[PDB]
Amino acid sequence: SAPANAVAADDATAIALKYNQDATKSERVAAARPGLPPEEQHCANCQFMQADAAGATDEWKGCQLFPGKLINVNGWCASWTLKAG
Ligand code: SF4
Repeated sequence: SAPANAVAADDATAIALKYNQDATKSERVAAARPGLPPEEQHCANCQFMQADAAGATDEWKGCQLFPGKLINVNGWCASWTLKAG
């Protein structure tokens, strides 16, 4: 269920991050960051992605240093880094 403080695909911060809510429609494949292959890359397994951030819902969690807002686990951004990679 979408929080009010959802990071929208079209968020200004999202744009800066080249975030997508749905990683299967991210440029992640083009970016092909190291860690794991692009299709496995999403906020779900992003290095400093936090469940602990409060406000976090069903699909929605705290990204790294994305204050106030919550990203969708299924999403991705240019900063994506594996949990220990
Ligand atoms: S840094 Fe990670 S958790 Fe945050 S938006 Fe990017 S991929 Fe998602």
